[PDB]
Amino acid sequence: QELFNELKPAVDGANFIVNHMRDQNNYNEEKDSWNRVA
Amino acid sequence: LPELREVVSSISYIARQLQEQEDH
Amino acid sequence: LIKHPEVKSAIEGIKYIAETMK
Amino acid sequence: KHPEVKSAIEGIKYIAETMKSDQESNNAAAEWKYVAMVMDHILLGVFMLVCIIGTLAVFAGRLIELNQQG
Amino acid sequence: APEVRCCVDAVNFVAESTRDQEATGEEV
Repeated sequence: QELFNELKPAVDGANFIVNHMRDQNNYNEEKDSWNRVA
Repeated sequence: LPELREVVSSISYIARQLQEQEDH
Repeated sequence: LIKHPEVKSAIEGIKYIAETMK
Repeated sequence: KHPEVKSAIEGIKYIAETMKSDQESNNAAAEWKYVAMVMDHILLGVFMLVCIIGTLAVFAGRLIELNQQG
Repeated sequence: APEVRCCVDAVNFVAESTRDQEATGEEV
């Protein structure tokens, strides 16, 4: 319980980092698709 | 648990930096 | 503790970051 | 404390320190960019004023003199 | 327990990748 009370900001930060990376990858994929259309 | 505390500090710093980059 | 869905999502996320960078 | 777990912890710490150092370097560069930006505004104003005043200094004398003959 | 070994390996991979980028950037 309290162990998770200390680790919860770390888990939330890791999830935020993962979501940011995934969003950036999808963004870059769409840009690459536009490049190939060009 | 000093190692865990430093790890949490590092992870939080990385997340805050990415959030600031998102706002920018 | 691992069974918590946020922990599993985080773990899969670290793996995803590693695979994407590879 | 497996050796690999300690290596992982040092890895997270190293990543955080690397992002921190990159942040300081980027801020230090941004200061120089700000200085160049301020110089660019001053020079814009000065060069437009010099354009106007130089054109007038070249032409206005003769133009005024000829208008005084009309 | 895939977590222990495999997520430690993933974090280590990120760390060594970052080190390689830093070393390569010091040469540039």
